[PDB]
Amino acid sequence: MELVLKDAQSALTVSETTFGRDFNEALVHQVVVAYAAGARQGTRAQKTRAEVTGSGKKPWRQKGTGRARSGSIKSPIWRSGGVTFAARPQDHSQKVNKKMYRGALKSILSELVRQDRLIVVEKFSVEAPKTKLLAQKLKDMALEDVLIITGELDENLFLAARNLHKVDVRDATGIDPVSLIAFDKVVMTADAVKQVEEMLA
Amino acid sequence: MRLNTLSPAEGSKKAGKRLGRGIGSGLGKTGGRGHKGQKSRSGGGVRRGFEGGQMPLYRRLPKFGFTSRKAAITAEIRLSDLAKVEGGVVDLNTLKAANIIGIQIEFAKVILAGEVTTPVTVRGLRVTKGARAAIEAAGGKIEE
Amino acid sequence: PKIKTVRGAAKRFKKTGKGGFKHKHANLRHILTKKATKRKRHLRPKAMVSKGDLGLVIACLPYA
Amino acid sequence: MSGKMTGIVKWFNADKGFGFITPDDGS
Amino acid sequence: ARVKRGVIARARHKKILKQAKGYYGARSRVYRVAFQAVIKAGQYAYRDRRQRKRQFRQLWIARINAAARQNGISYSKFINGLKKASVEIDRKILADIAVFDKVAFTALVEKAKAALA
RNA sequence: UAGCGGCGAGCGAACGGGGAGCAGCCCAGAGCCUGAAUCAGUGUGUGUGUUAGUGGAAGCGUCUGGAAAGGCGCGCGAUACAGGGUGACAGCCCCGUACACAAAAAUGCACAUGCUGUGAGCUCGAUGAGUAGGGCGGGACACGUGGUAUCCUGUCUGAAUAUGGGGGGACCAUCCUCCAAGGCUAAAUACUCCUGACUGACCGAUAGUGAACCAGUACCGUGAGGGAAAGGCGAAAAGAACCCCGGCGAGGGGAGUGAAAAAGAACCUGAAACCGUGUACGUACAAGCAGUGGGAGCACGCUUAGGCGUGUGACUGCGUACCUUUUGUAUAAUGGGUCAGCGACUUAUAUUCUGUAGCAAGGUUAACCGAAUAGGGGAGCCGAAGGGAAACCGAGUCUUAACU
Ligand SMILES: [Mg+2]
Ligand SMILES: [Mg+2]
Ligand SMILES: [Mg+2]
Ligand SMILES: [Mg+2]
Ligand SMILES: [Mg+2]
Ligand SMILES: [Mg+2]
Ligand SMILES: [Mg+2]
Ligand SMILES: [Mg+2]
Ligand SMILES: [Mg+2]
Ligand SMILES: [Mg+2]
Ligand SMILES: [Mg+2]
Ligand SMILES: [Mg+2]
Ligand SMILES: [Mg+2]
Ligand SMILES: [Mg+2]
Ligand SMILES: [Mg+2]
Ligand SMILES: [Mg+2]
Ligand SMILES: [Mg+2]
Ligand SMILES: [Mg+2]
Ligand SMILES: [Mg+2]
Ligand SMILES: [Mg+2]
Ligand SMILES: [Mg+2]
Ligand SMILES: [Mg+2]
Ligand SMILES: [Mg+2]
Ligand SMILES: [Mg+2]
Ligand SMILES: [Mg+2]
Ligand SMILES: [Mg+2]
Ligand SMILES: [Mg+2]
Ligand SMILES: [Mg+2]
Ligand SMILES: [Mg+2]
Ligand SMILES: [Mg+2]
Ligand SMILES: [Mg+2]
Ligand SMILES: [Mg+2]
Ligand SMILES: [Mg+2]
Ligand SMILES: [Mg+2]
Ligand SMILES: [Mg+2]
Ligand SMILES: [Mg+2]
Ligand SMILES: [Mg+2]
Ligand SMILES: [Mg+2]
Ligand SMILES: [Mg+2]
Ligand SMILES: [Mg+2]
Ligand SMILES: [Mg+2]
Ligand SMILES: [Mg+2]
Ligand SMILES: [Mg+2]
Ligand SMILES: [Mg+2]
Ligand SMILES: [Mg+2]
Ligand SMILES: [Mg+2]
Ligand SMILES: [Mg+2]
Ligand SMILES: [Mg+2]
Ligand SMILES: [Mg+2]
Repeated sequence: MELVLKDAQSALTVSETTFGRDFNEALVHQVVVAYAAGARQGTRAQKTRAEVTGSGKKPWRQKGTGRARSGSIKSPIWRSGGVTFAARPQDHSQKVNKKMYRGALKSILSELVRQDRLIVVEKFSVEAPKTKLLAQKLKDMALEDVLIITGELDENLFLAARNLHKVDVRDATGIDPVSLIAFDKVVMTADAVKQVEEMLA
Repeated sequence: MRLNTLSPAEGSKKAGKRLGRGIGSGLGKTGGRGHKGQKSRSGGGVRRGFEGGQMPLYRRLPKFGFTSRKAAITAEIRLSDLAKVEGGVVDLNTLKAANIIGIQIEFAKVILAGEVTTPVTVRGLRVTKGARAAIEAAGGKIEE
Repeated sequence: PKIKTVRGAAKRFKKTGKGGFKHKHANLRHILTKKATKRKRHLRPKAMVSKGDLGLVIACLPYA
Repeated sequence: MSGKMTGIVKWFNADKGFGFITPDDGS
Repeated sequence: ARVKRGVIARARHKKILKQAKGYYGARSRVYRVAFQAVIKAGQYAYRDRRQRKRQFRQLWIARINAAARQNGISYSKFINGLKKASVEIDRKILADIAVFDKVAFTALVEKAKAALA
């Protein structure tokens, strides 16, 4: 599988089972859903009738009066009563198998290739940590909404990309499927390709 | 391929019942529960094996047997598992290193199941007749 | 939490190869001099649990 | 006043009612 | 999440309360009575789509029987005449002719009598 | 799971394995060398926090509009496009933010060191008696006295003591292992009255704390105690000078402010029930779930008059509400005065089945590490072999002396 490069107009040999796999939408949808469920914090609670501040006394007697039977003022049918099925803090994280996660990444990286949403360059550096320099470089590349994966830790690039919301900069380890989809273009360093292909076999 | 183009597979997501939301849903006022039983009650239902007051089957019937502690420390081995060890020799410590039988195991038999295609020295283990023939045919050497 | 096994049924039944349960026959614990030997001889061997009352056993023995 | 209503409910039922007013055991 | 259901329940009640216009009293004002009255009106409408076809046929027949006895023959002789004369005119049209064109109804009567004689 | 168990309902380990974290010491005693390790206290010094704070980038024109932060143009900042406010939605208006710094004084935590106290190490010893154990009665151990080990002890007793003793689940023998009847000891662990920062597929005033508001108040109760309701003018009060009716009233009409007063303080939006005024039609010889089907007339709009709509509805055919519960209800069986708001099959973990997806005779990790939804981790679990009570045998096995 060969990936032509943008700047030097060379090639780069990759695994076809990685970058030419057919797009398995149901797998990718499962993984993207589980990622967005993993982001989910799940911090809420309501009060039951057990937890409502009150007293456990019958507001009136059982019979004799003309009113309906009642046992508790904390009743979930009363105003300022309990919630019937009051919630607890719960964990919404799903399990994704490892081979399913890699199948999804190999699917959407193959799809970004088929959609020409993947750009491969040898190097992507900014000299000084300036967002003005980064916006100039991306304008020269004709890029606005982009993910930038670099096989190294470039701090000037992180700082120059921190203020731009259209732009995100990742390590090759810190890539995610939802960000590979949510961004319009993806720029990979060829070293970052070598690391991604090695991780993903 | 965007986040607004994904759709799951057919038959993957099924809706799920929502009892007590109208006539048209089917699951109307009672919600699949019928009328005026114990089963229709909240928390209602009888425990396992309850046949009314009739003597349940697990008490009509007698207990039998006992439990062998030695059976917990015995194991059976396929012939296909013999290749997963290294060195071509088969012990208990070799099989435990190959994660086949487990640590607490003290006894093991080799059983005619699967097939082996390599000479393997078997040492200190019981062997069935068909496994003895298959090992000796593939070049093995059963010893103690 | 885990389901708890009904331990009497675990002492009374054993799962076979195809998923059925074997069990001992009744009526072979006492009062044995008036029973014919044919009857006892047909009561010593273990029998399979019938299809009707196999559901209550599976409900009691979730862990085989 | 629903607090003077508290009185109303709290004790126009705690008045307790006197009782049935026909000496009849339908016995 | 706490779905608050005031908008939906209001529009759901107003769909019924619009259908209940013209009704007396609380049947046009009160959802509990109106909904109970709208359903009965749909029941009656389903029923009376069937009864319309009965009642007009009954009206047509009574008008034919009158105009035929004006020409001196009953209905049951007149339909039998037109069957034996093979005339397949339905009795809507026969009642219309019996009102607006009595000459053609007379001609139909004489055709039926000639079919009987 | 093994077991315990009216062997019922139910209770429920351990060995062993993977991890987090890891730390060892002293007295039952004399000497010898003497201050030697360590700890504690108290000073000082250094560093790092905390308790006030400082600086902190870059925008104009035009259009609409009451008002520009909006639209259309043209620029600039960014290690700062977190957030909030500003007359409508502001990277460049303000407060901040990123980043860079800052403490007279007090204090925390580290080190370092001074002083005070503390003893270090070597040799030879000694090695926790009304105790262990036992009898009786109870309790705890998963173990309900059972064949019940082990631990505790209310009561009665009662050893040996290093050549000795305890345990290894009745018990004996052998073997292994350990040394009770004296103590100390960090970490990993548990929690949040409280403080600070941040976050939310949490609520948005019948919700959320009982309490968004002078709420544990008002109020109730002898008392313990119970325990509410109640948010929003407008950008800005500019909160209506003055005039008039009226009781030197209430309330209202003007005028005026304002973008707006059908935003006027009983103040955003202002639904429904409920109550009215006005117009059209119908209605005072007519009997009943009040409608429906037909249908005259009247009024009103459109229109090529074509006739359609709309409202009413004389007369007429049919027609005894809904729910629930029931063999069965117009039922004179239940329930509901009406409106509006709330109000009932959920959640967690196990298990099975179906569907779907991944890998496939294999599949999969948990804890945890990790800056970290990756990757590692295969401890384990399920499955590919079963039969038998079991030893055991093994594609067979059990039964039986043996199976046609
Ligand atoms: Mg009480
Ligand atoms: Mg309240
Ligand atoms: Mg509440
Ligand atoms: Mg993982
Ligand atoms: Mg049904
Ligand atoms: Mg019911
Ligand atoms: Mg019943
Ligand atoms: Mg039932
Ligand atoms: Mg209940
Ligand atoms: Mg009985
Ligand atoms: Mg293993
Ligand atoms: Mg017996
Ligand atoms: Mg909401
Ligand atoms: Mg109305
Ligand atoms: Mg400042
Ligand atoms: Mg500034
Ligand atoms: Mg506005
Ligand atoms: Mg000792
Ligand atoms: Mg003792
Ligand atoms: Mg004893
Ligand atoms: Mg005792
Ligand atoms: Mg004693
Ligand atoms: Mg002892
Ligand atoms: Mg033993
Ligand atoms: Mg000790
Ligand atoms: Mg409240
Ligand atoms: Mg409100
Ligand atoms: Mg008082
Ligand atoms: Mg006034
Ligand atoms: Mg009001
Ligand atoms: Mg407003
Ligand atoms: Mg208002
Ligand atoms: Mg109104
Ligand atoms: Mg009249
Ligand atoms: Mg009249
Ligand atoms: Mg009447
Ligand atoms: Mg009509
Ligand atoms: Mg009812
Ligand atoms: Mg009844
Ligand atoms: Mg029924
Ligand atoms: Mg009855
Ligand atoms: Mg009837
Ligand atoms: Mg009545
Ligand atoms: Mg009734
Ligand atoms: Mg009743
Ligand atoms: Mg009633
Ligand atoms: Mg399930
Ligand atoms: Mg499945
Ligand atoms: Mg056989």
